[PDB]
Amino acid sequence: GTPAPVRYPFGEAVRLDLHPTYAELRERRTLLRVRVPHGDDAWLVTRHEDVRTVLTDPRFSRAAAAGRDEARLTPLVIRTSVMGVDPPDHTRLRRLVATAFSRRGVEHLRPGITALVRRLTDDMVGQGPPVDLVRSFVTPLSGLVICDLLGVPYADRSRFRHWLEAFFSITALPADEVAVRIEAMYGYIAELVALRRAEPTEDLLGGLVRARDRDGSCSEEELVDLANVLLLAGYHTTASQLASSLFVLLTQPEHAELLRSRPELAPRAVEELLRYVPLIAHVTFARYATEDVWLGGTLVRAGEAVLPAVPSANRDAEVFDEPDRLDLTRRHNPHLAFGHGLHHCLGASLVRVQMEVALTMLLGRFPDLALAAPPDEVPWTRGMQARSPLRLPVTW
Ligand code: HEM
Ligand SMILES: CN[C@@H](Cc1ccccc1)C(=O)N[C@H](CO)Cc1c[nH]c2ccccc12
Repeated sequence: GTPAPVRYPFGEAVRLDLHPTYAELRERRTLLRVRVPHGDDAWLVTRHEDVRTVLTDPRFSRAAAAGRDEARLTPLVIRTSVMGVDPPDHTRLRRLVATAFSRRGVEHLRPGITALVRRLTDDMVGQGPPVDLVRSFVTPLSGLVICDLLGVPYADRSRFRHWLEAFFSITALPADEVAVRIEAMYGYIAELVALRRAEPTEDLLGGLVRARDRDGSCSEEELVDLANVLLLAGYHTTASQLASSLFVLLTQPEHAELLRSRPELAPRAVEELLRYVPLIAHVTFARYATEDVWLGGTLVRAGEAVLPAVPSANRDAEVFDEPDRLDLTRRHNPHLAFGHGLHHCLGASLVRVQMEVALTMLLGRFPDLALAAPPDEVPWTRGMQARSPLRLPVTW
């Protein structure tokens, strides 16, 4: 007899604020049996120590969820490519993109990103306040970076960024509208992969089709999934953390000017903005136990699902000194904004480089940068999986 399931999500995720139950649950050292919009009931994992465990312990599988009605907040189960398989499939698939995303491999992109940010703030200079930082800086920057690396025509952004938001939708779209766009995009990706047989390219997608076509290293659906997720995670998720990180600094401007006055702080400010800012609206993808695991006062049984509350982990007072204060100068930062262990975020370095350069130049070229509106009147996405302001008007 397991306890009565509580309704999760606890409520809408509002701006960057965290529901109070997360902190109560950490203090309790128990998991919470929850009942979610779709799929299985789960245990919600809130403590940094335990989200570490569920995210990478081998007794918690992420392929298991494919044989189940997966505990989730979206009406349709999303196909997560390398995010939804175990070894040996995860090792096979991740090997194909490991080096292009490495620290050394991403650093060779630093010129181009920097040239792209200069150009992006060149226009702002000429055009003058007010500016929506989202439409004029954040979306181009993460949109062009990922589209150049991956070979996806950024001229096509008018079409596919309609569909992109069907993968992120909790309550913003009906289940039939969700399924319609999801195939619209797979068709689009599947067509891109076709042209790369006709006419190979020198981008990351061009080599993935070579890898299937002459090494037989993946399935055609695994190739389309890997390609989808790499565009999903770079277009929207990168933009939302940067948008969100911009909204923080501009509402706590003594940190902006601290980072302004000390640019050598940039790698620290980037790690802290990944931790402080709750990008994940509620939880990350669920894991099913494959044998019996005891944690959070619970003997979680084989076949039962856990939901890792990454943003709660990152406020854990037993890991982070003063966890709900923004300390850009924090030196050691074992956060989980990029997950933990086996599925640790492939694009970790590309997000660091983008952020580092973007904050550094935005704050450098515009020493007067301030919001052009009351922070409470900045609008935020409603009913989506990643939290982001929809508009960031600034003046200088
Ligand atoms: C601010 C931007 C981003 C954030 C906050 C973020 C966050 C995360 C998190 C938390 C996970 C682990 C999920 C889990 O274990 O439940 C993850 C995994 C992953 N991320 Fe990201 N991500 C970002 C950008 C990107 C980009 C730009 C790419 C690639 C272009 C990317 C590709 C991936 C992939 C492929 C995985 C799965 C890795 C694996 O299964 O081995 N992400 N990310
Ligand atoms: C419970 N997934 C949520 C929360 C989340 C989890 C991880 C990162 C960001 C956000 C989500 O927004 N997932 C989004 C929308 O489904 C897509 C996504 C983000 N990172 C991915 C990595 C691989 C495949 C898909 C994604």
